[PDB]
Amino acid sequence: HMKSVFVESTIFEKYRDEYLSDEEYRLFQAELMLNPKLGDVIQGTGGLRKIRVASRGGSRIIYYFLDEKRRFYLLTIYGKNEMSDLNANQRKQLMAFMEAWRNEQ
Amino acid sequence: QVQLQESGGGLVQPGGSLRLSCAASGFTLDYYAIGWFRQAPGKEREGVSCISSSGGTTNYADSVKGRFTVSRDNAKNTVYLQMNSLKPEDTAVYYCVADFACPLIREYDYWGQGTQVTVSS
Repeated sequence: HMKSVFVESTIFEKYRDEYLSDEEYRLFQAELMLNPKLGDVIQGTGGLRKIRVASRGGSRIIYYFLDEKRRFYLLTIYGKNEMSDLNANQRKQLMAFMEAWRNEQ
Repeated sequence: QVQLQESGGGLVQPGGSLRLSCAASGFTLDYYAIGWFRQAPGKEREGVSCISSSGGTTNYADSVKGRFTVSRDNAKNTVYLQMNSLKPEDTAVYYCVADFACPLIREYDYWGQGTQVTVSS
């Protein structure tokens, strides 16, 4: 058996089943596995990427690929206009969050 | 199953106090920002307060500023809202969210059933 390379934040876990079926989620992970740079980088986040999944409605997923361990961190998932533009203080906190989390997991 | 558990509500006289609790269930809230919004019947959701994971950053809505104090205890997995000088305008059900930063990034959404706060004579 192999340990999973995918790691869900509490927020993502809270929201995943709403936006994706298990089958769709499996395919999304498989796409990420093959192409970890699948999404586009969100500026000033230290490499967080943003990807839209077509699926109802389309979903956006935010993730970070930790290159060192080849492991994926799934931040959050949302529909159109449920998230907002970040400012400096928020990018600061978000990067610290990624870090802290990365170090607990 | 992850959720936030709100408690500490109740009825109080004008000028009175209450302390509200937001306790994570099914996860650890240490690294997350937490915020409060409230909803009264016939009113839209209105943001109340928010706090960063380290506690070094707090936010308050204008109409509660000065009166409310938000704090957290990470070892206890709980966030608090100290409400002082309560006004009838503060009557509402209070709800807790978890997020990546303070100020909040995501639009308000329910993490629990909330706690009722009534201030009246």
